[PDB]
Amino acid sequence: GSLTEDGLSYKEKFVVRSYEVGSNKTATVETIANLLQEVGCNHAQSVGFSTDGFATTTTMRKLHLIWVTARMHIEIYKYPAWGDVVEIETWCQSEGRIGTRRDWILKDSVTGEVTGRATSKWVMMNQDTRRLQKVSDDVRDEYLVFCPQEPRLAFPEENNRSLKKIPKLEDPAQYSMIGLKPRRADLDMNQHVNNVTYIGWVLESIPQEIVDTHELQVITLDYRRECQQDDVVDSLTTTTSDSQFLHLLRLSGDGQEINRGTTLWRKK
Amino acid sequence: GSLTEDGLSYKEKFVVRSYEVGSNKTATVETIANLLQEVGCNHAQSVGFSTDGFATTTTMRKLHLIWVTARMHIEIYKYPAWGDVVEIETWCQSEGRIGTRRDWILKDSVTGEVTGRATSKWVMMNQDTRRLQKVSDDVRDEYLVFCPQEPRLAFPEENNRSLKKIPKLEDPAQYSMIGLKPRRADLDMNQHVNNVTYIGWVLESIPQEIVDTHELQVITLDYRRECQQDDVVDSLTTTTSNDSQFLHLLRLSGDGQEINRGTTLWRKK
Ligand SMILES: Cc1cc(N2CCNCC2)nc(C)n1
Ligand SMILES: Cc1cc(N2CCNCC2)nc(C)n1
Repeated sequence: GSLTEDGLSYKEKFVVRSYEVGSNKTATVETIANLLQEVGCNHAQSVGFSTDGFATTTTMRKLHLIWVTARMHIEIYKYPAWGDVVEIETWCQSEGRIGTRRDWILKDSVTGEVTGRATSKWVMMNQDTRRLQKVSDDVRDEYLVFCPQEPRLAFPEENNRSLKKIPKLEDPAQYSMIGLKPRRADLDMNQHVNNVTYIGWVLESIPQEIVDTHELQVITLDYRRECQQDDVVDSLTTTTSDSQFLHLLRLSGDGQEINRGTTLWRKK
Repeated sequence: GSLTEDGLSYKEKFVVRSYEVGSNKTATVETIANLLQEVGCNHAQSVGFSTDGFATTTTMRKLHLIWVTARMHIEIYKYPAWGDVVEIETWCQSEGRIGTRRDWILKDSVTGEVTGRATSKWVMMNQDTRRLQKVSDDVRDEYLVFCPQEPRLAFPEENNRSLKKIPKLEDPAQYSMIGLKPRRADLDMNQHVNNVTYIGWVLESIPQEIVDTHELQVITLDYRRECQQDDVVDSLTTTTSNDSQFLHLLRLSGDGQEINRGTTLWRKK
Protein backbone atom coordinates (compact mmCIF):
# COMPACT_ATOMS: atom_id res chain seq x y z
CA GLY A 1 0.00 0.00 0.00
CA SER A 2 1.00 3.64 -0.47
CA LEU A 3 -0.04 7.31 -0.32
CA THR A 4 -1.19 8.60 -3.75
CA GLU A 5 0.89 11.13 -5.79
CA ASP A 6 -0.57 14.23 -3.98
CA GLY A 7 -0.20 12.60 -0.50
CA LEU A 8 -3.90 13.31 0.32
CA SER A 9 -5.21 9.68 0.07
CA TYR A 10 -3.93 6.08 0.45
CA LYS A 11 -4.39 2.94 -1.66
CA GLU A 12 -3.86 -0.76 -0.88
CA LYS A 13 -4.56 -4.06 -2.68
CA PHE A 14 -5.82 -7.19 -0.86
CA VAL A 15 -6.12 -10.81 -2.07
CA VAL A 16 -9.38 -12.28 -0.63
CA ARG A 17 -8.53 -15.32 1.63
CA SER A 18 -10.21 -18.75 1.88
CA TYR A 19 -11.51 -18.12 5.48
CA GLU A 20 -12.71 -14.58 4.57
CA VAL A 21 -15.57 -15.75 2.30
CA GLY A 22 -19.14 -16.97 2.92
CA SER A 23 -21.32 -19.69 1.28
CA ASN A 24 -21.30 -17.91 -2.15
CA LYS A 25 -17.43 -17.85 -2.12
CA THR A 26 -17.34 -14.00 -1.94
CA ALA A 27 -16.05 -11.83 0.96
CA THR A 28 -18.38 -11.32 3.92
CA VAL A 29 -19.36 -7.75 4.92
CA GLU A 30 -17.22 -8.35 8.08
CA THR A 31 -14.19 -9.17 5.86
CA ILE A 32 -14.85 -5.89 3.94
CA ALA A 33 -15.12 -3.88 7.24
CA ASN A 34 -11.81 -5.50 8.49
CA LEU A 35 -10.09 -4.45 5.19
CA LEU A 36 -11.43 -0.84 5.59
CA GLN A 37 -9.95 -0.74 9.14
CA GLU A 38 -6.61 -2.17 7.93
CA VAL A 39 -6.17 0.36 5.06
CA GLY A 40 -7.30 3.11 7.51
CA CYS A 41 -4.51 2.07 9.95
CA ASN A 42 -1.89 1.94 7.13
CA HIS A 43 -2.94 5.46 6.01
CA ALA A 44 -2.69 6.83 9.63
CA GLN A 45 0.83 5.29 10.01
CA SER A 46 1.97 6.76 6.70
CA VAL A 47 0.88 10.32 7.70
CA GLY A 48 2.64 10.27 11.13
CA PHE A 49 -0.04 9.05 13.58
CA SER A 50 0.82 7.10 16.81
CA THR A 51 1.76 3.37 16.46
CA ASP A 52 0.03 2.19 19.70
CA GLY A 53 -3.37 1.18 18.27
CA PHE A 54 -5.08 4.48 19.20
CA ALA A 55 -3.97 6.42 16.02
CA THR A 56 -3.64 9.77 17.82
CA THR A 57 -2.07 13.12 16.84
CA THR A 58 0.61 14.89 19.05
CA THR A 59 -2.01 17.40 20.35
CA MET A 60 -4.37 14.47 21.21
CA ARG A 61 -1.64 12.62 23.20
CA LYS A 62 -0.84 15.79 25.18
CA LEU A 63 -4.56 16.34 25.93
CA HIS A 64 -5.34 12.62 26.71
CA LEU A 65 -7.80 12.40 23.75
CA ILE A 66 -8.81 9.55 21.36
CA TRP A 67 -11.25 9.19 18.42
CA VAL A 68 -14.30 6.94 18.85
CA THR A 69 -16.64 5.69 16.09
CA ALA A 70 -20.07 7.33 15.94
CA ARG A 71 -21.27 5.69 12.69
CA MET A 72 -20.17 3.25 9.97
CA HIS A 73 -22.06 3.14 6.58
CA ILE A 74 -21.13 0.59 3.85
CA GLU A 75 -22.73 0.01 0.40
CA ILE A 76 -21.53 -3.01 -1.65
CA TYR A 77 -22.39 -3.46 -5.38
CA LYS A 78 -20.26 -6.65 -5.79
CA TYR A 79 -18.45 -8.66 -3.08
CA PRO A 80 -14.99 -9.84 -4.34
CA ALA A 81 -14.63 -13.60 -4.91
CA TRP A 82 -12.08 -15.87 -3.05
CA GLY A 83 -8.66 -15.21 -4.69
CA ASP A 84 -9.73 -11.88 -6.30
CA VAL A 85 -7.68 -8.69 -5.72
CA VAL A 86 -9.62 -5.70 -4.39
CA GLU A 87 -8.08 -2.16 -4.34
CA ILE A 88 -9.27 0.20 -1.59
CA GLU A 89 -8.63 4.00 -1.57
CA THR A 90 -9.11 5.95 1.71
CA TRP A 91 -8.92 9.56 2.85
CA CYS A 92 -10.00 11.70 5.82
CA GLN A 93 -11.81 15.02 6.21
CA SER A 94 -12.22 17.49 9.09
CA GLU A 95 -15.91 18.40 9.77
CA GLY A 96 -15.38 21.63 11.75
CA ARG A 97 -15.66 21.10 15.51
CA ILE A 98 -18.22 18.20 15.14
CA GLY A 99 -15.62 15.49 14.41
CA THR A 100 -13.83 13.86 11.46
CA ARG A 101 -14.79 11.49 8.61
CA ARG A 102 -12.91 8.62 6.93
CA ASP A 103 -14.19 7.63 3.46
CA TRP A 104 -13.38 4.59 1.30
CA ILE A 105 -13.80 3.49 -2.34
CA LEU A 106 -13.46 -0.20 -3.26
CA LYS A 107 -12.53 -1.26 -6.82
CA ASP A 108 -12.01 -4.51 -8.74
CA SER A 109 -8.26 -4.46 -9.46
CA VAL A 110 -8.71 -6.23 -12.86
CA THR A 111 -11.70 -4.25 -14.22
CA GLY A 112 -11.14 -0.92 -12.41
CA GLU A 113 -14.89 -0.73 -11.67
CA VAL A 114 -16.18 0.62 -8.33
CA THR A 115 -17.58 -2.33 -6.37
CA GLY A 116 -18.37 -0.55 -3.07
CA ARG A 117 -18.10 2.60 -0.96
CA ALA A 118 -18.02 3.43 2.74
CA THR A 119 -17.99 6.36 5.12
CA SER A 120 -17.41 6.62 8.89
CA LYS A 121 -17.97 9.47 11.42
CA TRP A 122 -15.63 9.83 14.45
CA VAL A 123 -16.11 12.01 17.58
CA MET A 124 -13.41 13.23 20.05
CA MET A 125 -13.38 11.66 23.54
CA ASN A 126 -11.25 12.11 26.67
CA GLN A 127 -9.54 8.76 27.20
CA ASP A 128 -9.70 8.97 31.04
CA THR A 129 -13.26 10.31 31.76
CA ARG A 130 -14.77 8.84 28.56
CA ARG A 131 -16.51 12.24 27.93
CA LEU A 132 -17.22 13.35 24.33
CA GLN A 133 -15.98 16.74 23.20
CA LYS A 134 -15.55 19.09 20.26
CA VAL A 135 -12.47 19.11 17.98
CA SER A 136 -10.02 21.86 19.10
CA ASP A 137 -8.41 24.41 16.68
CA ASP A 138 -4.99 22.66 17.01
CA VAL A 139 -6.45 19.28 15.98
CA ARG A 140 -8.23 20.89 12.97
CA ASP A 141 -4.82 22.30 11.88
CA GLU A 142 -3.23 18.82 12.10
CA TYR A 143 -5.93 17.43 9.74
CA LEU A 144 -5.33 20.20 7.12
CA VAL A 145 -1.85 18.69 6.67
CA PHE A 146 -3.04 15.36 5.15
CA CYS A 147 -6.69 15.90 4.14
CA PRO A 148 -8.02 17.38 0.85
CA GLN A 149 -9.11 20.97 1.52
CA GLU A 150 -11.99 20.98 -1.03
CA PRO A 151 -14.78 18.45 -0.17
CA ARG A 152 -14.27 14.89 -1.42
CA LEU A 153 -17.15 12.58 -0.46
CA ALA A 154 -17.71 8.85 -1.07
CA PHE A 155 -21.48 9.68 -0.65
CA PRO A 156 -22.01 13.11 -2.26
CA GLU A 157 -25.82 12.97 -3.02
CA GLU A 158 -27.85 15.52 -0.96
CA ASN A 159 -30.08 13.74 1.65
CA ASN A 160 -28.40 10.31 1.03
CA ARG A 161 -28.71 7.10 3.18
CA SER A 162 -25.36 7.57 4.99
CA LEU A 163 -26.71 10.55 7.00
CA LYS A 164 -30.29 9.29 7.70
CA LYS A 165 -31.59 9.23 11.31
CA ILE A 166 -32.10 5.70 12.70
CA PRO A 167 -35.10 5.12 15.02
CA LYS A 168 -35.09 2.87 18.14
CA LEU A 169 -36.53 -0.66 17.76
CA GLU A 170 -39.68 -1.10 19.89
CA ASP A 171 -40.26 -4.34 21.86
CA PRO A 172 -41.21 -6.98 20.94
CA ALA A 173 -38.59 -7.57 18.21
CA GLN A 174 -39.53 -9.83 15.25
CA TYR A 175 -36.21 -11.76 15.50
CA SER A 176 -33.44 -12.06 18.16
CA MET A 177 -30.09 -13.72 19.03
CA ILE A 178 -29.50 -13.56 22.81
CA GLY A 179 -26.44 -13.95 25.03
CA LEU A 180 -23.72 -12.93 22.53
CA LYS A 181 -20.29 -12.57 24.25
CA PRO A 182 -16.92 -11.45 22.82
CA ARG A 183 -13.92 -13.84 22.97
CA ARG A 184 -10.16 -12.79 22.77
CA ALA A 185 -10.23 -12.87 18.93
CA ASP A 186 -12.94 -10.10 19.08
CA LEU A 187 -10.57 -7.69 20.92
CA ASP A 188 -8.07 -5.24 19.39
CA MET A 189 -4.44 -4.68 20.56
CA ASN A 190 -5.78 -2.28 23.28
CA GLN A 191 -8.23 -4.99 24.64
CA HIS A 192 -11.35 -3.16 23.42
CA VAL A 193 -14.00 -4.98 21.31
CA ASN A 194 -13.15 -4.48 17.58
CA ASN A 195 -15.80 -2.30 15.76
CA VAL A 196 -16.36 -5.09 13.19
CA THR A 197 -17.59 -7.49 15.94
CA TYR A 198 -20.73 -5.26 16.42
CA ILE A 199 -21.54 -5.66 12.67
CA GLY A 200 -21.36 -9.46 13.16
CA TRP A 201 -23.62 -9.26 16.22
CA VAL A 202 -26.22 -7.08 14.38
CA LEU A 203 -26.29 -9.65 11.56
CA GLU A 204 -26.73 -12.65 13.92
CA SER A 205 -30.48 -11.86 14.39
CA ILE A 206 -31.14 -11.81 10.60
CA PRO A 207 -32.83 -15.15 9.69
CA GLN A 208 -30.58 -17.63 7.84
CA GLU A 209 -33.22 -17.81 5.02
CA ILE A 210 -32.69 -14.07 4.23
CA VAL A 211 -28.92 -14.58 4.17
CA ASP A 212 -29.34 -17.69 1.91
CA THR A 213 -31.60 -15.90 -0.65
CA HIS A 214 -30.44 -12.26 -0.47
CA GLU A 215 -27.27 -10.23 -0.77
CA LEU A 216 -26.60 -7.42 1.75
CA GLN A 217 -26.57 -4.12 -0.19
CA VAL A 218 -26.31 -1.38 2.49
CA ILE A 219 -25.60 -1.41 6.27
CA THR A 220 -25.71 1.72 8.53
CA LEU A 221 -24.61 1.31 12.09
CA ASP A 222 -24.65 3.90 14.91
CA TYR A 223 -22.25 3.26 17.86
CA ARG A 224 -23.41 4.64 21.26
CA ARG A 225 -21.54 2.76 23.96
CA GLU A 226 -18.94 -0.03 24.14
CA CYS A 227 -19.39 -3.70 24.99
CA GLN A 228 -16.79 -4.55 27.69
CA GLN A 229 -14.84 -7.85 27.67
CA ASP A 230 -17.21 -9.23 30.41
CA ASP A 231 -20.54 -7.82 28.99
CA VAL A 232 -23.28 -9.92 27.20
CA VAL A 233 -25.31 -8.55 24.29
CA ASP A 234 -28.76 -9.26 22.77
CA SER A 235 -29.23 -8.61 19.06
CA LEU A 236 -32.73 -7.60 17.95
CA THR A 237 -34.17 -7.27 14.40
CA THR A 238 -37.58 -6.23 12.91
CA THR A 239 -38.50 -6.18 9.19
CA THR A 240 -39.50 -2.64 8.14
CA SER A 241 -40.22 -3.33 4.43
CA ASP A 242 -35.76 -5.52 -1.50
CA SER A 243 -35.86 -6.46 2.24
CA GLN A 244 -35.19 -3.78 4.92
CA PHE A 245 -34.55 -4.31 8.62
CA LEU A 246 -34.19 -2.20 11.78
CA HIS A 247 -31.58 -3.39 14.35
CA LEU A 248 -30.79 -2.90 18.04
CA LEU A 249 -27.88 -4.25 20.18
CA ARG A 250 -28.32 -3.89 23.92
CA LEU A 251 -26.71 -5.30 27.06
CA SER A 252 -28.52 -8.50 28.21
CA GLY A 253 -28.76 -7.39 31.79
CA ASP A 254 -30.05 -3.84 32.10
CA GLY A 255 -31.00 -3.40 28.38
CA GLN A 256 -28.62 -0.43 27.88
CA GLU A 257 -28.40 0.41 24.15
CA ILE A 258 -24.93 -0.12 22.63
CA ASN A 259 -25.81 0.17 18.84
CA ARG A 260 -28.72 0.78 16.49
CA GLY A 261 -28.78 0.32 12.69
CA THR A 262 -30.50 -0.67 9.42
CA THR A 263 -29.73 -3.17 6.62
CA LEU A 264 -31.02 -3.26 3.00
CA TRP A 265 -30.92 -6.60 1.17
CA ARG A 266 -31.56 -7.50 -2.50
CA LYS A 267 -32.97 -10.89 -3.65
CA LYS A 268 -30.15 -12.79 -5.48
CA GLY B 1 2.60 -17.37 -3.21
CA SER B 2 4.03 -20.16 -5.36
CA LEU B 3 5.16 -23.80 -5.58
CA THR B 4 8.94 -24.17 -4.99
CA GLU B 5 11.36 -25.13 -7.84
CA ASP B 6 10.78 -28.94 -7.46
CA GLY B 7 6.96 -28.52 -7.19
CA LEU B 8 6.86 -30.56 -3.92
CA SER B 9 6.18 -27.62 -1.49
CA TYR B 10 4.54 -24.15 -1.51
CA LYS B 11 5.64 -20.78 -0.08
CA GLU B 12 3.70 -17.57 0.66
CA LYS B 13 4.47 -14.25 2.38
CA PHE B 14 1.96 -12.44 4.64
CA VAL B 15 2.04 -8.89 6.09
CA VAL B 16 0.64 -9.05 9.67
CA ARG B 17 -2.52 -6.82 9.92
CA SER B 18 -3.60 -4.36 12.65
CA TYR B 19 -6.64 -6.50 13.74
CA GLU B 20 -4.54 -9.73 13.69
CA VAL B 21 -2.39 -8.80 16.73
CA GLY B 22 -2.87 -9.01 20.52
CA SER B 23 -1.86 -6.75 23.47
CA ASN B 24 1.91 -7.13 22.75
CA LYS B 25 1.38 -6.04 19.07
CA THR B 26 2.37 -9.50 17.73
CA ALA B 27 0.14 -12.01 15.87
CA THR B 28 -2.20 -14.16 17.96
CA VAL B 29 -1.92 -17.97 17.72
CA GLU B 30 -5.37 -17.83 15.96
CA THR B 31 -3.92 -15.44 13.34
CA ILE B 32 -1.02 -17.93 12.84
CA ALA B 33 -3.49 -20.91 12.49
CA ASN B 34 -5.58 -18.85 9.92
CA LEU B 35 -2.36 -18.18 7.89
CA LEU B 36 -1.46 -21.94 7.98
CA GLN B 37 -4.98 -22.76 6.63
CA GLU B 38 -4.69 -20.06 3.92
CA VAL B 39 -1.27 -21.24 2.60
CA GLY B 40 -2.61 -24.86 2.82
CA CYS B 41 -5.57 -23.88 0.59
CA ASN B 42 -3.29 -22.04 -1.91
CA HIS B 43 -1.02 -25.12 -2.12
CA ALA B 44 -4.06 -27.46 -2.73
CA GLN B 45 -5.34 -25.13 -5.53
CA SER B 46 -1.88 -25.01 -7.15
CA VAL B 47 -1.63 -28.85 -7.30
CA GLY B 48 -5.12 -29.40 -8.86
CA PHE B 49 -7.45 -29.94 -5.86
CA SER B 50 -11.20 -28.99 -5.97
CA THR B 51 -12.12 -25.26 -5.59
CA ASP B 52 -15.33 -25.81 -3.53
CA GLY B 53 -13.85 -25.49 -0.02
CA PHE B 54 -13.50 -29.27 0.51
CA ALA B 55 -10.06 -29.61 -1.24
CA THR B 56 -10.79 -33.08 -2.65
CA THR B 57 -9.03 -35.27 -5.23
CA THR B 58 -10.77 -36.79 -8.32
CA THR B 59 -11.04 -40.22 -6.61
CA MET B 60 -12.46 -38.61 -3.40
CA ARG B 61 -15.22 -36.79 -5.35
CA LYS B 62 -16.23 -40.05 -7.10
CA LEU B 63 -16.31 -41.90 -3.75
CA HIS B 64 -18.09 -39.06 -1.78
CA LEU B 65 -15.04 -38.66 0.56
CA ILE B 66 -13.53 -35.65 2.40
CA TRP B 67 -10.56 -35.10 4.78
CA VAL B 68 -11.24 -34.15 8.40
CA THR B 69 -8.72 -32.83 10.95
CA ALA B 70 -7.64 -35.30 13.65
CA ARG B 71 -4.91 -33.13 15.25
CA MET B 72 -3.23 -29.71 14.96
CA HIS B 73 0.16 -29.07 16.71
CA ILE B 74 1.85 -25.59 16.62
CA GLU B 75 5.14 -24.43 18.24
CA ILE B 76 6.00 -20.69 18.08
CA TYR B 77 9.48 -19.32 18.95
CA LYS B 78 8.62 -15.68 17.98
CA TYR B 79 5.22 -14.24 16.99
CA PRO B 80 5.60 -11.70 14.09
CA ALA B 81 4.94 -8.05 14.98
CA TRP B 82 2.17 -5.86 13.36
CA GLY B 83 3.49 -4.87 9.87
CA ASP B 84 6.16 -7.64 9.76
CA VAL B 85 6.33 -10.06 6.79
CA VAL B 86 6.23 -13.77 7.66
CA GLU B 87 7.08 -16.47 5.03
CA ILE B 88 5.36 -19.85 5.43
CA GLU B 89 6.42 -23.05 3.58
CA THR B 90 3.97 -26.02 3.46
CA TRP B 91 3.97 -29.55 2.10
CA CYS B 92 2.03 -32.80 2.55
CA GLN B 93 2.87 -36.49 3.09
CA SER B 94 0.91 -39.72 2.73
CA GLU B 95 1.03 -41.87 5.94
CA GLY B 96 0.08 -45.26 4.41
CA ARG B 97 -3.59 -46.11 4.94
CA ILE B 98 -3.80 -44.19 8.30
CA GLY B 99 -4.28 -40.73 6.71
CA THR B 100 -2.23 -37.76 5.50
CA ARG B 101 -0.16 -35.00 7.16
CA ARG B 102 0.36 -31.30 6.27
CA ASP B 103 3.49 -29.65 7.73
CA TRP B 104 4.48 -25.97 7.92
CA ILE B 105 7.64 -23.92 8.62
CA LEU B 106 7.34 -20.21 9.48
CA LYS B 107 10.25 -17.80 8.89
CA ASP B 108 11.00 -14.10 9.44
CA SER B 109 11.22 -12.77 5.87
CA VAL B 110 13.94 -10.21 6.79
CA THR B 111 16.21 -12.42 8.95
CA GLY B 112 15.45 -15.83 7.38
CA GLU B 113 15.28 -17.42 10.85
CA VAL B 114 12.70 -20.11 11.68
CA THR B 115 10.14 -18.53 14.02
CA GLY B 116 7.67 -21.45 14.25
CA ARG B 117 6.58 -24.85 12.97
CA ALA B 118 3.37 -26.81 12.72
CA THR B 119 2.02 -30.21 11.77
CA SER B 120 -1.54 -31.52 11.22
CA LYS B 121 -3.00 -35.06 10.88
CA TRP B 122 -6.04 -35.69 8.59
CA VAL B 123 -8.27 -38.82 8.40
CA MET B 124 -10.56 -39.91 5.51
CA MET B 125 -14.34 -39.66 6.07
CA ASN B 126 -17.42 -40.43 3.99
CA GLN B 127 -19.17 -37.08 3.51
CA ASP B 128 -22.71 -38.59 3.66
CA THR B 129 -22.53 -41.13 6.58
CA ARG B 130 -19.77 -39.21 8.43
CA ARG B 131 -17.91 -42.57 8.94
CA LEU B 132 -14.08 -42.60 9.15
CA GLN B 133 -12.14 -44.86 6.84
CA LYS B 134 -8.69 -45.86 5.60
CA VAL B 135 -6.94 -44.19 2.63
CA SER B 136 -7.46 -46.27 -0.57
CA ASP B 137 -4.65 -47.30 -3.06
CA ASP B 138 -5.91 -44.73 -5.62
CA VAL B 139 -5.78 -41.82 -3.15
CA ARG B 140 -2.22 -42.82 -2.07
CA ASP B 141 -1.20 -42.69 -5.77
CA GLU B 142 -2.67 -39.16 -6.12
CA TYR B 143 -0.52 -37.96 -3.17
CA LEU B 144 2.72 -39.39 -4.69
CA VAL B 145 2.40 -36.88 -7.56
CA PHE B 146 2.80 -33.72 -5.31
CA CYS B 147 4.40 -34.97 -2.07
CA PRO B 148 8.12 -35.62 -1.37
CA GLN B 149 8.73 -39.38 -1.51
CA GLU B 150 11.54 -39.37 1.13
CA PRO B 151 10.31 -38.29 4.61
CA ARG B 152 10.31 -34.55 5.30
CA LEU B 153 9.11 -33.67 8.79
CA ALA B 154 8.58 -30.33 10.55
CA PHE B 155 8.93 -32.33 13.85
CA PRO B 156 11.59 -35.01 13.31
CA GLU B 157 12.57 -35.70 17.01
CA GLU B 158 12.28 -39.24 18.63
CA ASN B 159 9.15 -39.11 20.90
CA ASN B 160 8.43 -35.43 20.21
CA ARG B 161 5.42 -33.51 21.62
CA SER B 162 3.45 -33.50 18.33
CA LEU B 163 2.64 -37.24 18.66
CA LYS B 164 2.03 -37.46 22.45
CA LYS B 165 -1.22 -38.99 23.79
CA ILE B 166 -3.55 -36.44 25.47
CA PRO B 167 -5.53 -37.60 28.54
CA LYS B 168 -9.17 -36.62 29.34
CA LEU B 169 -9.68 -33.79 31.85
CA GLU B 170 -11.45 -35.06 35.01
CA ASP B 171 -14.23 -33.01 36.66
CA PRO B 172 -14.05 -30.63 38.41
CA ALA B 173 -11.98 -28.40 36.08
CA GLN B 174 -9.75 -25.70 37.65
CA TYR B 175 -11.00 -23.04 35.17
CA SER B 176 -13.95 -22.80 32.70
CA MET B 177 -15.70 -20.59 30.09
CA ILE B 178 -19.36 -21.71 29.67
CA GLY B 179 -21.88 -21.25 26.86
CA LEU B 180 -19.58 -20.50 23.89
CA LYS B 181 -21.54 -20.36 20.58
CA PRO B 182 -20.27 -19.84 17.01
CA ARG B 183 -21.51 -16.83 14.96
CA ARG B 184 -21.49 -16.56 11.08
CA ALA B 185 -17.88 -15.23 11.08
CA ASP B 186 -16.83 -18.59 12.73
CA LEU B 187 -18.14 -20.63 9.74
CA ASP B 188 -16.27 -21.56 6.54
CA MET B 189 -17.67 -21.34 2.95
CA ASN B 190 -19.33 -24.79 3.49
CA GLN B 191 -21.13 -23.54 6.72
CA HIS B 192 -19.04 -25.74 9.04
CA VAL B 193 -17.25 -24.23 12.09
CA ASN B 194 -13.69 -23.19 11.05
CA ASN B 195 -10.96 -25.34 12.79
CA VAL B 196 -9.32 -22.18 14.18
CA THR B 197 -12.49 -21.30 16.19
CA TYR B 198 -11.86 -24.41 18.43
CA ILE B 199 -8.33 -23.07 19.24
CA GLY B 200 -9.98 -19.78 20.34
CA TRP B 201 -12.52 -21.67 22.48
CA VAL B 202 -9.78 -23.80 24.17
CA LEU B 203 -7.89 -20.59 25.02
CA GLU B 204 -10.98 -18.84 26.48
CA SER B 205 -10.70 -20.84 29.76
CA ILE B 206 -7.02 -19.84 30.30
CA PRO B 207 -6.97 -17.06 32.97
CA GLN B 208 -6.29 -13.55 31.61
CA GLU B 209 -3.34 -13.26 34.11
CA ILE B 210 -1.51 -16.18 32.37
CA VAL B 211 -2.10 -14.55 28.97
CA ASP B 212 -0.86 -11.16 30.35
CA THR B 213 2.39 -12.60 31.84
CA HIS B 214 3.19 -15.55 29.55
CA GLU B 215 3.72 -16.33 25.87
CA LEU B 216 2.09 -19.44 24.37
CA GLN B 217 4.94 -21.74 23.15
CA VAL B 218 3.20 -24.99 22.11
CA ILE B 219 -0.48 -25.99 21.53
CA THR B 220 -1.63 -29.57 20.66
CA LEU B 221 -5.27 -30.04 19.83
CA ASP B 222 -7.14 -33.29 19.08
CA TYR B 223 -10.42 -32.97 17.08
CA ARG B 224 -13.07 -35.68 17.79
CA ARG B 225 -16.42 -34.32 16.70
CA GLU B 226 -17.77 -31.09 15.18
CA CYS B 227 -19.63 -28.23 16.84
CA GLN B 228 -22.78 -27.59 14.75
CA GLN B 229 -24.00 -24.03 13.96
CA ASP B 230 -26.71 -24.43 16.70
CA ASP B 231 -24.53 -26.23 19.36
CA VAL B 232 -23.13 -24.61 22.60
CA VAL B 233 -19.70 -25.48 24.00
CA ASP B 234 -18.05 -25.38 27.44
CA SER B 235 -14.28 -24.89 27.61
CA LEU B 236 -12.49 -26.51 30.56
CA THR B 237 -8.85 -26.06 31.74
CA THR B 238 -6.69 -27.53 34.57
CA THR B 239 -3.04 -26.64 35.35
CA THR B 240 -0.85 -29.76 35.09
CA SER B 241 2.54 -28.14 35.92
CA ASN B 242 9.45 -21.22 34.68
CA ASP B 243 6.89 -22.86 32.32
CA SER B 244 3.09 -23.28 32.79
CA GLN B 245 1.31 -26.36 31.33
CA PHE B 246 -2.43 -26.91 30.99
CA LEU B 247 -4.82 -29.73 30.02
CA HIS B 248 -7.95 -28.72 28.01
CA LEU B 249 -11.39 -30.13 27.18
CA LEU B 250 -14.18 -28.74 24.93
CA ARG B 251 -17.55 -30.44 25.30
CA LEU B 252 -21.15 -29.73 24.30
CA SER B 253 -22.84 -27.88 27.20
CA GLY B 254 -25.95 -30.03 27.07
CA ASP B 255 -25.02 -33.72 27.11
CA GLY B 256 -21.25 -33.17 27.77
CA GLN B 257 -20.18 -34.95 24.55
CA GLU B 258 -16.44 -34.39 23.95
CA ILE B 259 -15.61 -32.34 20.83
CA ASN B 260 -11.84 -31.62 21.49
CA ARG B 261 -9.06 -32.27 23.98
CA GLY B 262 -5.60 -30.63 24.11
CA THR B 263 -2.60 -29.20 25.99
CA THR B 264 -0.82 -25.80 26.02
CA LEU B 265 2.74 -24.92 27.18
CA TRP B 266 3.44 -21.30 28.16
CA ARG B 267 6.67 -19.50 29.08
CA LYS B 268 6.93 -16.49 31.42
CA LYS B 269 7.71 -13.33 29.35
C1 LIG C 1 -18.18 3.84 21.22
C2 LIG C 1 -18.71 5.13 21.75
C3 LIG C 1 -18.67 5.45 23.09
C4 LIG C 1 -19.20 6.69 23.48
N1 LIG C 1 -19.24 7.10 24.82
C5 LIG C 1 -18.65 6.23 25.84
C6 LIG C 1 -19.13 6.55 27.25
N2 LIG C 1 -19.19 7.99 27.46
C7 LIG C 1 -20.15 8.63 26.56
C8 LIG C 1 -20.42 7.84 25.28
N3 LIG C 1 -19.69 7.53 22.55
C9 LIG C 1 -19.67 7.15 21.27
C10 LIG C 1 -20.19 8.09 20.24
N4 LIG C 1 -19.20 5.98 20.85
C1 LIG D 1 -11.37 -37.33 13.64
C2 LIG D 1 -12.77 -36.82 13.48
C3 LIG D 1 -13.85 -37.65 13.37
C4 LIG D 1 -15.12 -37.08 13.19
N1 LIG D 1 -16.29 -37.84 13.08
C5 LIG D 1 -16.21 -39.31 12.97
C6 LIG D 1 -17.48 -39.96 13.50
N2 LIG D 1 -18.65 -39.44 12.80
C7 LIG D 1 -18.75 -37.99 12.94
C8 LIG D 1 -17.49 -37.30 12.43
N3 LIG D 1 -15.24 -35.74 13.13
C9 LIG D 1 -14.14 -35.00 13.26
C10 LIG D 1 -14.28 -33.52 13.18
N4 LIG D 1 -12.91 -35.49 13.41
